[PDB]
Amino acid sequence: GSRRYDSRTTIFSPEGRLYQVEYALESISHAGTAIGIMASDGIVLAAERKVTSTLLEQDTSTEKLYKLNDKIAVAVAGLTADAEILINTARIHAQNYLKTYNEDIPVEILVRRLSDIKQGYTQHGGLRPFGVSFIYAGYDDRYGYQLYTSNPSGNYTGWKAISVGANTSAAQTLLQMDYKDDMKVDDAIELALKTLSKTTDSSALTYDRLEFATIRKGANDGEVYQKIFKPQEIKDILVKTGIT
Amino acid sequence: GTGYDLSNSVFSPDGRNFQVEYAVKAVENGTTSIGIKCNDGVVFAVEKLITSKLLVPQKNVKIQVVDRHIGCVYSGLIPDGRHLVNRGREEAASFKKLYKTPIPIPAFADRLGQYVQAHTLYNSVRPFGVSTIFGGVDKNGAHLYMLEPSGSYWGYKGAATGKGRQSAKAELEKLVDHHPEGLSAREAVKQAAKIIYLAHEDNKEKDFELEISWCSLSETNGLHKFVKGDLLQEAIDFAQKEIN
Amino acid sequence: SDPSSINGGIVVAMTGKDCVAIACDLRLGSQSLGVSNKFEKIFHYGHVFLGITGLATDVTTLNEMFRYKTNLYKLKEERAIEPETFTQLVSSSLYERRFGPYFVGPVVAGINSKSGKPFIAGFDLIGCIDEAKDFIVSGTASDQLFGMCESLYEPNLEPEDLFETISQALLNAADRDALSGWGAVVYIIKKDEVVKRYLKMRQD
Amino acid sequence: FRNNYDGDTVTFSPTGRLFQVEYALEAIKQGSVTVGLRSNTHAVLVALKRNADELSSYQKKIIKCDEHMGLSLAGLAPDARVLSNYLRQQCNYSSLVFNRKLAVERAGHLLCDKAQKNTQSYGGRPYGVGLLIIGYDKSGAHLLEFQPSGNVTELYGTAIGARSQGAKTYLERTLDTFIKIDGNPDELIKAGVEAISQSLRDESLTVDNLSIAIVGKDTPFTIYDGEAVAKYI
Amino acid sequence: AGYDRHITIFSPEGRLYQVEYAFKATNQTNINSLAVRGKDCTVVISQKKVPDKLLDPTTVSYIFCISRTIGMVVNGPIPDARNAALRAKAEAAEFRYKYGYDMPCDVLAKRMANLSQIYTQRAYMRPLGVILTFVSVDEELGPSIYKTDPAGYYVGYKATATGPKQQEITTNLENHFKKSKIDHINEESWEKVVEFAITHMIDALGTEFSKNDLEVGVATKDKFFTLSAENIEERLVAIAEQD
Amino acid sequence: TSIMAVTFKDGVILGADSRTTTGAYIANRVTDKLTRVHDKIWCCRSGSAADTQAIADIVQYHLELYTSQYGTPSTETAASVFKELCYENKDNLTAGIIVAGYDDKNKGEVYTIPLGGSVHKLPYAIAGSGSTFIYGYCDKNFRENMSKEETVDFIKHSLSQAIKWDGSSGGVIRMVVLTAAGVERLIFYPDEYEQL
Amino acid sequence: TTIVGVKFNNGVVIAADTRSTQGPIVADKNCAKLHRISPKIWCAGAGTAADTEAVTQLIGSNIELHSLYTSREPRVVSALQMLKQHLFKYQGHIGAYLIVAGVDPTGSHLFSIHAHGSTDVGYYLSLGSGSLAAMAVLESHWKQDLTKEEAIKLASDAIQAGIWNDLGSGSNVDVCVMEIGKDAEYLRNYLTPNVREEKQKSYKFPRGTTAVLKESIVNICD
Amino acid sequence: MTDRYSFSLTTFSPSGKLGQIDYALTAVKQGVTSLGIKATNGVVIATEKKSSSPLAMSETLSKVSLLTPDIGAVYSGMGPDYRVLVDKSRKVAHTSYKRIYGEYPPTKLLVSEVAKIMQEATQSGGVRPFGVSLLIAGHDEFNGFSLYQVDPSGSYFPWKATAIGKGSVAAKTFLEKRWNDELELEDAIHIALLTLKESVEGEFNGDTIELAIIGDENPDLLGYTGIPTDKGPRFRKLTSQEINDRLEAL
Ligand SMILES: *C(=O)[C@]1([C@@H](O)[C@@H]2C=CCCC2)NC(=O)[C@@H]2CCO[C@@]21C
Ligand SMILES: *C(=O)[C@]1([C@@H](O)[C@@H]2C=CCCC2)NC(=O)[C@@H]2CCO[C@@]21C
Repeated sequence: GSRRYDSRTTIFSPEGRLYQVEYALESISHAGTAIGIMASDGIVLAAERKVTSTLLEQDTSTEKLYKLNDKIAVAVAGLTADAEILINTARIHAQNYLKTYNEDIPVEILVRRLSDIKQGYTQHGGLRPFGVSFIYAGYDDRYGYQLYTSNPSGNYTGWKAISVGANTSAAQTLLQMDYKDDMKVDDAIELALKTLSKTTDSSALTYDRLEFATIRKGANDGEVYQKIFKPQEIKDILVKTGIT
Repeated sequence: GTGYDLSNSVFSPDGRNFQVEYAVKAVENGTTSIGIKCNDGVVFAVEKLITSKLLVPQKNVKIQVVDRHIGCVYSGLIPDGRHLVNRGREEAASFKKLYKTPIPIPAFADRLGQYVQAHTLYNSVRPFGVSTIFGGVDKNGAHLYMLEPSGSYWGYKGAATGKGRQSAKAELEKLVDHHPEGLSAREAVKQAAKIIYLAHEDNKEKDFELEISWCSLSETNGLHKFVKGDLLQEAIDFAQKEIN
Repeated sequence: SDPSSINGGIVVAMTGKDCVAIACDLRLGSQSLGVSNKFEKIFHYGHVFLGITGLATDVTTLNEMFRYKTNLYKLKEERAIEPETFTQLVSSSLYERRFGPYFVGPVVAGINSKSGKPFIAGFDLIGCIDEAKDFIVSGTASDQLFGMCESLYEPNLEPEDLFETISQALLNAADRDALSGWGAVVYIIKKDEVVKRYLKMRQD
Repeated sequence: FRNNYDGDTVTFSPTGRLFQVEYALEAIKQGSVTVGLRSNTHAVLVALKRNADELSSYQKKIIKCDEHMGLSLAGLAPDARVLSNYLRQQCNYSSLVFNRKLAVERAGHLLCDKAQKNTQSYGGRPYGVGLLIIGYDKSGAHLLEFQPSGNVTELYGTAIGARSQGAKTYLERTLDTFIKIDGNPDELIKAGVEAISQSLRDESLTVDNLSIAIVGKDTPFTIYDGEAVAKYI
Repeated sequence: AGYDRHITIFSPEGRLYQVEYAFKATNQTNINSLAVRGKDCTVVISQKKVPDKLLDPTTVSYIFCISRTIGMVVNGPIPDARNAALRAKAEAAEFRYKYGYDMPCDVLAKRMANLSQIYTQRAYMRPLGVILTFVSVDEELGPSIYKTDPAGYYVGYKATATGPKQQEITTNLENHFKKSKIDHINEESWEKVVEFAITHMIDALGTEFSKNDLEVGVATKDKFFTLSAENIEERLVAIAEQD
Repeated sequence: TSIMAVTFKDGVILGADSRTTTGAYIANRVTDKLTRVHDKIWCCRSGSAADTQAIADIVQYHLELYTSQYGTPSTETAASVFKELCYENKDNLTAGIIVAGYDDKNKGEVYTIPLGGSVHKLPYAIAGSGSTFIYGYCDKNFRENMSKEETVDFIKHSLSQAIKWDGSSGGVIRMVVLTAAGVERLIFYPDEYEQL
Repeated sequence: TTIVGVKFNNGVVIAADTRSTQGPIVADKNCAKLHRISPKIWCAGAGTAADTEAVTQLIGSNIELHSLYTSREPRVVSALQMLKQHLFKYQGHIGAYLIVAGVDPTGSHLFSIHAHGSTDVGYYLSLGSGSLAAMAVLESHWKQDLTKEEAIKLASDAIQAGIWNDLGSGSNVDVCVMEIGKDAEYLRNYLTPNVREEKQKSYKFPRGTTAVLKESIVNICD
Repeated sequence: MTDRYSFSLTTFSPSGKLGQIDYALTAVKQGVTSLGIKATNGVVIATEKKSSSPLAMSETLSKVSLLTPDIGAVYSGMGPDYRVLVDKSRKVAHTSYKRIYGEYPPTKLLVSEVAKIMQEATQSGGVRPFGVSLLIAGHDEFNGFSLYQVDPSGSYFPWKATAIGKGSVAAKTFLEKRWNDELELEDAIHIALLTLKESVEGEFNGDTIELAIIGDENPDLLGYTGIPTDKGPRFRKLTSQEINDRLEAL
């Protein structure tokens, strides 16, 4: 029969761990690092582009920062193609919520839904899990600025600052070292770049190897604005913060 | 490596399908059965091993009819044989229902062929453990066929399978050479009785019961009928006589 | 009985010089009974405007549907939808319900952000696209609207002039329709800006 | 060898064998003995009921399928319930639709075909029980032997289960004798008990231990247990 | 791990052994065939070998009439061959019903190739151990030869050969065309094309043929048919009166 | 509509008017009601043009696949496929079909499939609104084993009468001759059959 | 509606009026009833506009995919088979009545399909409420071996019959010529015999004529 | 019967690798070299027609396929896998876009559709990943010209120029030397021909090379006239002759 070739992607190890989830997480640890830092007046998402070439078109590229809603974005660490599958369903769920209640979906509700989908591949179906980890940066009128994280297991948690992908241990220690509750978006933007700068497995940290986004509530307006920095914009902020 | 013979639809490095070949072993281990094409019909005969005096004589019939003009006999796993005839019967009913005319032997053969070939395409099923000799009379003549577990089949002048297939084939080849003009149904019945008796030597240890059936344009009106009473004994004798 | 004559209401769109206008009444009734004088029938997704007459529940449902669809479109296409494209989205969305249609009379209005060209279009309840260059009417007072428009309309009117024209067409047609009126709103649209004006009319 | 070709019914061994089927046949041999024999007027079923403890009952081994048909089981009881239930439906169908009693030979063909399906597909398992079917139809008395392999044979008499070979040789000997016990059920039944006791060894057939069933010419398939079989011990 | 050789999944070298072993099966019949295009016809020759004296020679064939216009010769075990023939016929009939015109040879080929590509990708379907050579005189393309393998690959040919001694026939034909400089047998009658076909079959295989050693199929405008033992004999005689 | 099929010495002939109406309007005055389902198996269509076309298209498909596997089909087999479709879908079809074919062993054969989906093999058959008017004529003038010329004449006269009385019939008379010699198409214009 | 098709010595031409109506009201004074199925296979539609339109695009889409898959030019008989089997399946509920023409590798063709799924072939055809006015003209002027120019004239005259004599038809004449060896040429508004006369007065209102209650700017930029 | 393979055939190894994807990529590596170069007013994609026999008719086998009138594809890897992927891509451009918006999809979105199809063969039950890498070139009103690469994992990325297959490493290097953001279409075609030469062992002419471009609109390739807004396809495969003319100025 077929049984012979079934890897059994959803079973427990004698230690009570999920093989596939564990191996998927291992896969994620080799992915470009992504950072999420929450300030009092905004949120900062920064990611390091894994592998690059002189010929790679960066203006038309996006492999780590995706817009889910006009108030929610995610930073990706893992299989891009897997992330895109999940991102699209996340986008549909946000709209279903909007159409049903005529209110933008609360950040946690969207995260719990995406995580629940992941958890499914963990308990039934016999399919490999998604080799993906997300950092969610969003805003709603019940909790304001929020930062979340979800991994292959389907677990999610809230953070003031966090990272996923390669060298998270090093990144987390550096963040836990200089983070301060009363930070400001500009401060966080700088912290983020410094952290990546010290955890990169590459020579230097140039703009062509970064993606940047911020979710602020532009004082001169009263609404929330997401800003996915453009090549040139990253190049600028990279000089200003003193990394040239 | 190895293990190419554990799953049914697998190609071994030399391009073979071992399970189909092991199926053949089940066929060779079975009772011998034959078929003889005559000038206007076909004759079927088979060896019935008398396990004990407890078997009611003449009761456990092995030859089967399909529709009203086709006879089928087989060697190997009896149950697999019936399974195939059942399909053949549905196959024939369907054909008559749509086209009105009873199904032609060549058409009927391919129906059985495609079905058996189908059981060598997946590892979720097992090949048929029988070789089948079948045929009858139709719009243009008589037709004899033999179908192997591989789904392979061809039209025959004479055919045999099972324990004493070699003796049988040998006897059959003699008739083919000594009768380029064609054997008559009457003659084929006797000749058949002989071939089974002879071929019964490869199993001379157990006593047996002879069974014959035929389909002749002149002798049975093109309908498949069993040889019984006088005509039967007359053939049994013709054999018992030439067996010494 | 007629799903299109239960709630009442009208919508009209016109093309002018480098501009387009779309207007509607504000009534929502239940047969003879007036229920709401604030039921606006014009909506927009980016710079594309959509008016919808017919069964109110469907007007509401369709708006929610097109918001939903234009939102995902923006997320994937990374640009706002255009009048011509939206028009095709409306058409195929309605036809998809060919044998259980929404009882509405949609009207699209807008200016192509890249060509600057003005655009209006109408649809029957099963999506058939009517792409006129002058005007498009819809609702329980559509006959009256055709009469008003055919006479009052002339090509290349300036924004300020088209406003007067479209407003007079809407107003006088609504006053000959038992199921229309109770307020009106007119949208004057240009490449860069869009002005929305509420009109003063009979309340009977 | 075997170990690599006996993991499921869908696999042929290198010699053309079906081990799962054979392992099923083994469950029968481990089952209590039961006998069947017929004359020209009647058919009888004699079965040795087996008990767990001396505080337990002797599991029933005979099932009535219709007024003219019934069987005895050796092996997995649950599988006999399934197969007999299917035989009950088939007999019922023949009656309701064609107002015809199902031929014993036809029942045999139906059992064979149902058993066969469970020996060619992945996922299932062969039935692990043997059956002896007796019945009186339009062609007289009949006795059938059903093997999980799907092989069904018509006989004058036979036995299946542990030490069944004893009774089987006895019958193969007594043949010319009992086959003529026409018009005398008691004589046929006694001959049945004499064949079955040829497979004893452990104990001796007692009252709550012996089970007999008969069917024939003017006798609807009926089952006798306990006191009712006392006059045969 | 070692099962990457039982089902159709990649081996560490990016190979699909099951497809490779399927190719192996195609030579199991030890039969060779070749096809050539005429000026307005297409011919396919295939060795016919009937070992058993108990067989009815008339029922032994690896050539099939798929449609009124399409013929197909199969190199491989007969059961898989007949499975491919039935499917092709069904496919050919449906195409006509749905699109209102006869399915072109190249299209039927692509369709069968795609079906094969699938057994190459889905684990529950085994590939068929056969090579299909389709021929006809397409109403748009003219004489056509398209062949498909267990890999789901297919392409058109000026001429082609298939079987154990494929390479010999192929180089033989290649040479002839390097010489003639045209991509077809410049003959007006299919009879002569059939003769050319059989002739080179002999030269390349270095063997003589009787009327029962061959099997021939011809495709012309609006029709494809197979020749009889006698139609062949007449062919063998003609070639004899030249050597 | 007026259609008929007549068997004769050398085979069989099919005939029909060329009119399709939508009320009193003649939507088509040159319609071809003689449809080919196989080389020597044709049918006459009456009732719904849409239904009969769909039915025929399917029979042709079925016979094509039949040929691919079992060779040329018998006229009886073609009639059986038509029957299957008409009987099994009697609730949704309005199709009166006459099947006519030429076999070498059987020569000409005619099977008529009326509304309910029943099949009737006959020496000849007529159908369609116009047929009612020529029942008496045909019954009086039909003869078995007529020559090709006589048969063409019988059909020509019969149909011209049907066309004469039935407003639902008209245009030209089309015929299809099915014999061992092949397939012949015949057409007859108003100026010829009207004054017969 | 008035739509016609007319074959000529080396191709086919189809034409149609430009009136669109809702009951007795003219909704579109210049709609387009000529749709394309493939570059050289065009359709003229009558009946339910949404249906003729939707059906032309569905089969057109599939015809494109079929073309790409078979590496061949689409054939008229293919669009015809796909259209009729689709319409038949829907038992006339898809109110599409079409005249389908075009040129392909096998020649030039002219057919008609009805909502229920039946098809017809001819040298000249017409459908729609103008059907009878058009046909009257065709039965009066058609002849075999028409030149491209004659066919255009004939077809164009047939629609005029409908425009003038049928209330269900009006405005302009659209034509499309498909010639065996060339590109198909779509002639939108080939004839415009119904231009509206200059109005007797201008109804331009003096600004400020309309009473306004409230005014505001609408935000379009996100 | 019935596909009973409802579990993934591509799973994570302890190292975190996805075996079947890796192997699929290896298959891509053995495939004939193919490339794409973006110019300021067009895009060129090209590959070698590795005729598997001289009796084969190389024209009857296009490695360069038109997906939409403004989008084309080329690949490196398993030809049969590519063929079905093209059929599926042409259809999805319709079903998921043209039948909804009445226009063809923009290059990034169609690419995204193809990528999804490939990602699924990486996770769905009973299948193996596609053994190919595609280079898709196209144009659309709001994005201009673009070039994308899609690998077995389903991942895709935009390029100015790149190569895949056999000598991808060498070719990519040669491209980095000659590419600038001021190349005209003809320049890219030239550079493309040079790059491809280094990867070809034998004959190098318009019958052994396959090359197409996404450029201006070809009204002459529309098939009809009469609709101002319809100007023709931007995709155009070059002819054998057209290639040779450019090879002389090599
Ligand atoms: C004839 O039965 C008739 C034809 O229109 C029709 C057309 C083509 C083939 C089948 C026959 N059917 C009809 O409904 C009309 C009205 C009366 O009979 C018709 C002329
Ligand atoms: C014509 O048949 C007509 C058209 O409105 C319509 C419009 C576009 C394409 C199909 C044809 N159909 C109708 O229902 C109206 C009323 C009478 O005929 C129309 C004018």
